[PDB]
Amino acid sequence: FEHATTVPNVPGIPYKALVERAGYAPLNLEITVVSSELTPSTNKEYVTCKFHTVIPSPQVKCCGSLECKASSKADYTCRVFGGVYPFMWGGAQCFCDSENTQLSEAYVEFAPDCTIDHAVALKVHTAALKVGLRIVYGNTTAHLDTFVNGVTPGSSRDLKVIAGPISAAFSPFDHKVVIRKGLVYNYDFPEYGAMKPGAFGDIQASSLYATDIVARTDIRLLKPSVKNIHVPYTQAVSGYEMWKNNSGRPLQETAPFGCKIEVEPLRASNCAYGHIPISIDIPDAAFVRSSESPTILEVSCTVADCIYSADFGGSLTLQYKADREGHCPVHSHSTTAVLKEATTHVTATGSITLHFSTSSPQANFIVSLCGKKTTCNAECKPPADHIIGEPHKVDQEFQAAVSKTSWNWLLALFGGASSLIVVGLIVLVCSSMLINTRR
Amino acid sequence: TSRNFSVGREGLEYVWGNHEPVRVWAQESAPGDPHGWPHEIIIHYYHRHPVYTVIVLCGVALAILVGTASSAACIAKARRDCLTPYALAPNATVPTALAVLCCI
Repeated sequence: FEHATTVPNVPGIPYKALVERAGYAPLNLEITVVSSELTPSTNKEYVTCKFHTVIPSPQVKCCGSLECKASSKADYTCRVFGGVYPFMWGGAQCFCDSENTQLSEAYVEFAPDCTIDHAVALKVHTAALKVGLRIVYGNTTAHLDTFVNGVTPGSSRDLKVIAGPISAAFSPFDHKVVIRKGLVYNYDFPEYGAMKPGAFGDIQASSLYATDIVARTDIRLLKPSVKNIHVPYTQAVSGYEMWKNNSGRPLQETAPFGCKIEVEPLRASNCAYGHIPISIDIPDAAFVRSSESPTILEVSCTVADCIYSADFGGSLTLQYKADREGHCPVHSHSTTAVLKEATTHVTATGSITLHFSTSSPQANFIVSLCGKKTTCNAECKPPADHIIGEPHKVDQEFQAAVSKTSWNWLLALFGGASSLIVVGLIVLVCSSMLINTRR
Repeated sequence: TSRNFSVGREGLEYVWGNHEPVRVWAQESAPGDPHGWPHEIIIHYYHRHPVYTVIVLCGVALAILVGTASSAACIAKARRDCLTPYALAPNATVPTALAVLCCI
């Protein structure tokens, strides 16, 4: 019916479990994390890029004065100068010798090539986890996606899978993130409406085509000096360019746990951390009555050789006897040894070779062939290959991580160190009562 | 040139040029036999978990020493308080059976 399990969150390594009911033949269970996604809820703050200053044509009045006006353009700046007497190709352009007033303006706008080279500032909330499993039971295979929250019944057809809450909540993104051309950076951008010149976000707008651009780039207008018409000015360096030069390295290369950052929507894929408490409701159709399944009269296991390598660096064989033929499941009732095969044909008497893997220097686990638990023991040597290109299939234990001989040595030493004290104690007490009874 | 990277049991991934990333996990191929004589045992488990091996070895050494000392003190105390009460008392003779059973 219902089975509770705890599959490690590693994308690709299978997990084998054995579920059974009284009067029903045991059924193999296979759980795999095919792919995982970590999609956090995002809110767009503004859009920034490299500004392009616009200097409109100057306005001058021959004999008069001009008053600076107020405009809604970003970083608008206006100045008025008292005596200019400007020149162009053709000579002087006004008759007053010193009553010439010139008006200068300068605002900023989005560069024409900002539709491709532009960054987006985002704020990210709590991250949610969604995975796609490949549950296998009996002779059937199922694929499904579910949300790891503990309440969502993500089920393909009738699997009724309920993935419990993740053991540890982890999120590679800090509160504020910046996206640019598919590269995700962890940056602390200034909040909307508070722009510091010469830094990131010196110009911002709700959208690239928004008409309410706001910016603060520290535009300064200067007094003209040359005779011909001019609008001298000086400005801070483009903060977007500065940030691009000092970007650092992206989350695609900084994020931990082997996460693969990808965008549209922003998410982290195939992260490896923690455990998932799944719960499966297997339909009764898959289960088969124990009477129909063949029974094993006896079974003895012998193991050829073993190395506790990450891959399936182990071998095993067993003799068996049965009164029928069919398919039986094989399972290893240990947390430090995983078989490769789930089921295997059986024909009366014979022998089957099964490959396994372990991370302990002892193949001292229990193997069952549709029941009939059997004990194996071997002499597991360390592996030769220093480096392999495949993740470890079993988490390293401790109680099993120590060799039998070392366990024996430590046990004998501690036993002697605990026995001599007690024997001294008892002889002391017997002599003490002897002395008390002396008089 | 050449570069040295330390890869643990969790894994290491490196990207070189415009190549696809590749991943490598470290195995526990420490030198020496984790199954033979005690010195080989020690060197193997040291190369695997150095701090843990040092801790457990200090623990076992302290355990044997403090406790051999305890047994020695206990037997010495028993010896003295057993020969004092009347055997040390003069003008008396102590039988061989009740003397040499713990004497010397």
